[PDB]
Amino acid sequence: TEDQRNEEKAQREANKKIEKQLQKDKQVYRATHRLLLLGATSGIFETKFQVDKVNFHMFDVGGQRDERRKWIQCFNDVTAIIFVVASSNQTNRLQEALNLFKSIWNNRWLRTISVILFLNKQDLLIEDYFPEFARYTTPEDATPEPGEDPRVTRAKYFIRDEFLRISTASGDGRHYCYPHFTCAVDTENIRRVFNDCRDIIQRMHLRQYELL
Amino acid sequence: QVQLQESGGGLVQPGGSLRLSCAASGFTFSNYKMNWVRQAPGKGLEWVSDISQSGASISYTGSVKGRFTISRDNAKNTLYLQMNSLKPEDTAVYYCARCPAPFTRDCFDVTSTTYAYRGQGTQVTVSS
Amino acid sequence: SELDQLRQEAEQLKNQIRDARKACADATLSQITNNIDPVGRIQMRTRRTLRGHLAKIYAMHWGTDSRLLVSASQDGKLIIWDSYTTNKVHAIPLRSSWVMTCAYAPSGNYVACGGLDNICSIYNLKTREGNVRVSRELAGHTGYLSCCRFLDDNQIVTSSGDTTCALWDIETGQQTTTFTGHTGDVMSLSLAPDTRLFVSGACDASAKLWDVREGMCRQTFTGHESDINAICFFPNGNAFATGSDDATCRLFDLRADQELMTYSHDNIICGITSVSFSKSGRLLLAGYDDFNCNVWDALKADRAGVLAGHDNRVSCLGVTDDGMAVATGSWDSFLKIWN
Amino acid sequence: NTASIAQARKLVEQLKMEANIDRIKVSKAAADLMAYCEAHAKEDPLLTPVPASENPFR
Amino acid sequence: HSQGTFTSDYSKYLDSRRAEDFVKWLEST
Amino acid sequence: PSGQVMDFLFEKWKLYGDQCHHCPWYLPWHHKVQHRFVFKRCPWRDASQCQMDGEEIEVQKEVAKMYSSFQVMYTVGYSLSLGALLLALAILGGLSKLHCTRNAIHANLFASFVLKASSVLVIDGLLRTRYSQKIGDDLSVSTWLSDGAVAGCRVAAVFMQYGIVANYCWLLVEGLYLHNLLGLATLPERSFFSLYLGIGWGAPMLFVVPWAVVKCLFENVQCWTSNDNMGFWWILRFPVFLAILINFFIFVRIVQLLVAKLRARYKFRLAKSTLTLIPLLGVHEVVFAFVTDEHAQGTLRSAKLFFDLFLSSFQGLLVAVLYCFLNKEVQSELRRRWHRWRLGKV
Repeated sequence: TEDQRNEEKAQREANKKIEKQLQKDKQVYRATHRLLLLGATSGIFETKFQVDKVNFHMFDVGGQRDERRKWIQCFNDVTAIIFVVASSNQTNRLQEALNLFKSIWNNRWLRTISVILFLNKQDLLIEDYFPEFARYTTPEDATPEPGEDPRVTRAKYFIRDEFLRISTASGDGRHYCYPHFTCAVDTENIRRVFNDCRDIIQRMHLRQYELL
Repeated sequence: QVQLQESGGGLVQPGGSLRLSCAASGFTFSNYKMNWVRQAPGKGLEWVSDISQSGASISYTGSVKGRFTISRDNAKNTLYLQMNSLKPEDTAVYYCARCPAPFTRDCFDVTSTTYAYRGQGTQVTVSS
Repeated sequence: SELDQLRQEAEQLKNQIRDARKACADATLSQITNNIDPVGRIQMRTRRTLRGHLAKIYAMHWGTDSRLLVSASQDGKLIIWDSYTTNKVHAIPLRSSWVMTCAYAPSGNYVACGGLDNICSIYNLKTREGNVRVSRELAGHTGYLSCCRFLDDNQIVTSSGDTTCALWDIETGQQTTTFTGHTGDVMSLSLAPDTRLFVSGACDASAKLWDVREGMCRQTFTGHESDINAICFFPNGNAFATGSDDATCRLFDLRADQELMTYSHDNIICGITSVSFSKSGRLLLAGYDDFNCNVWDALKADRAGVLAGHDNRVSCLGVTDDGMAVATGSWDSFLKIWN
Repeated sequence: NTASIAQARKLVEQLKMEANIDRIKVSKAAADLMAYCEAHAKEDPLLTPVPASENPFR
Repeated sequence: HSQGTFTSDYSKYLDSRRAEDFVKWLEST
Repeated sequence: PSGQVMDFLFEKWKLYGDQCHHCPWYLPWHHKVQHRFVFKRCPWRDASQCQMDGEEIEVQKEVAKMYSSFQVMYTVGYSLSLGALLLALAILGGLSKLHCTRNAIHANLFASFVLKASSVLVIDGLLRTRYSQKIGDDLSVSTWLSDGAVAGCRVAAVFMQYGIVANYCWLLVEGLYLHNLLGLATLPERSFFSLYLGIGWGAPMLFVVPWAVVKCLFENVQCWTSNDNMGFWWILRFPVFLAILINFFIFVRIVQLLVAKLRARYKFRLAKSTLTLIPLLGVHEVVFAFVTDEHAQGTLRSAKLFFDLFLSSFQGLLVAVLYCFLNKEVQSELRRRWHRWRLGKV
């Protein structure tokens, strides 16, 4: 009877209201940058900050296990991955970090994401583990720190190119790597993150229009 | 069921040569990529080397580069490691493991003992 | 060492178990069913399409009235649809963005979800106020939640990535029974029609049969190569099916304790994300990474139909209680209903 | 230490528990599935397409 | 644009042709 | 001759017969033949003293070949572009995956190109028919100078003037949309598709309606296709010049950005990128833009009407080929359909 039309009208009104809410939700959602933080509630962490009226939202995975071949597929639609490395008997953590970088670079669902690299504790900073730190020379274009230690600078530019080799050996065209030395301490890292995110976004549009 | 079993571990003085092998069963050997893993006393697991599906690509950890070599036999489902000019630093327990997915160039297998697709290992010690 | 003798005793027990299974193997399922005729040709078409979500979709579940269904997406939303008329009913915002599972209560008064926060949240639908709010939060797991299935209005069973399964009391909020048998992460679970036993598949290439009352494993099923991704249970109550990353489905029998069938094809290389059965238990449907589903035949192991028309990876699959419709979801934000 | 030996001893106990189980023959446990399928083959609306009159998803 | 000026020139050319054809018809008949 | 020289000739001849009994003066070239007269035979009849100069006929004979060749050239040019644009419109609509804002602007630009190409051919076709009928009886031209005969041509003229202006606006919209994307860092929240659509389609509408009103009242010349007053003809060119002047600076900025993206990391890619960019923004128009209509008499006016009419006719084909039929995302999606339709038969 007439009740059926009333039920249909109410259902359509509810649909219209929730679509109106989802419109604003869609407008808010797609203007935010999502970043993943790696290394080397308890399950997940959150962090918000803003630069030049731009929204960022970083995620730290510290509550999970050391078998990350399953939960890492949830981050295939992020803007960039931040990868922190301690540039400093040890247990050859450099090779472990390099292998993890290679796996992340070559993974099928992460084969289109860019990486921002951060080498830390330069103050604390090769000859026994890597038998190629003797026929290596400093690159022509370099900006050494006022410390001017030849061995430290050589180690720095030997570690950076070791990471650059993996990135340039494959994945040519749709993702890159931005290595930074953490000489700046206080607040100069977020500006760098902003710059790399802007560059990535511009390159994405240029690739979509096939001008690069 | 996936099963691995290593053999060939033995004591040797510096400058000696050792031979290691583990035989696989329960899966198609030709479809997967293999690795070698060591565990030093009082230290964590360390990756040693790996070999591709057809054996074309070979990699080394740098510490043993130029002294070790790896080969695989697809017909008999066997992996080999050749050791030359050992030194007392080399003493550890050696494991052979494979990454879980076939037709993939990325592996996640240098984790703790929790990794299921791993053998049991044989003790190798060098001293005098 | 004393460890070696215990290991060799375990090996002897394993050999005895293998010989016991080998003795019972009289014939194969193919020979018995060689007499029957093929099902024929099966073609299905998209009747409905749902366009609400923004990001990719991980889970869905059908209601016991076979008309409403809930879906979960990684933008942080839960949506309840009406399948007959493509209009939405509820939109629920979640506190955590990465939800990985969802379930719908048999009575229709509750829904559940979980993800990387290691917490299971129960939502109350029918309330005096008229809105939706969280009722209980279940903490205690030390790993991401991957599956949950309501048993009644006051009980639920969950699996997580810390290699354990648990049974919860919603009003109490405390764990009652814990099942610690697996070695790798648990991926999925399925309940029996009488809700007295259930099975689970983990990343150690093995499956187990659990007792809800007693709380210890009774049977362990092996013979597989790689990690198990999905599991479904057979209508009769004496069989179940699995799907995995080696592009192969298998059939197991509880009362025979052996594998009976293998569903594989030469040109199929990608993995399997989800499986489901038909009402009569004759058709076995599965989803793959190559963006389309397949329709197998449980008695003869031949491919009969194909469900194409998705722009990205297929993640979830479901069949109604009356068996008159099939719904699929994918990594693009659209849901399809097939009939 | 103690945890390792307890874990090792638990494995053999579980193995013997699984070994002490009664089984049947495959032939008897295989005809039941086909008998069930034949019994319920007239109530499957996907195996045998129904006319559009009763279909509510047109 | 070039299309408009080309069309204008073509029309102006055609108009004089028509006028001269009319004159020729007038003188012939 | 400013048009409607046939109108004056007919009116003067009627005035000649109007007088009745109270060379001929009504002749268009009478001013240069005033001295001569007609033989006393009792030009009307039997008079060959006063005619046109044979050199004038020889000159007039040669200018028709240029018009014929130009007409053939652009007639051949438009048809292939029209067919390619229709084929490209079909493919973008037939693939559900290729549904984006970018493809929406592309389809709207293709529609404008189709509309312009269709309008030019239609106005060309029904104009050679008017001047291809025998004069015959004197009382047969009275119905040829009336409003009824030219009723269906003044509508086509307006439709042809609208299509040309509505095509130069989508070229500007394409540049404006792409210039805005690279200026801001994030995604641009919601898209101003309604504003872009309004600018593309409704901005021409406020420049041609003022033109037609002035055309109908003060310059109601036959068929509405001849420009006589330059001031009234300046109305339709200001929006044309504005678009190309705006689009040149966007092209320069995009090229500078491309150079910056390659320096901070060669020449072949930097030369390939601009060549494909030119057809999407129209720089060939600003190449000859500053040579205005008034200051062009000799071969400088014939080369300008050749360059621009040759490059405008294939611009519709070039964009369709470069952006639809050669796209990686289209070629990777078209092959999937083939496999789906093939495996469904086995």
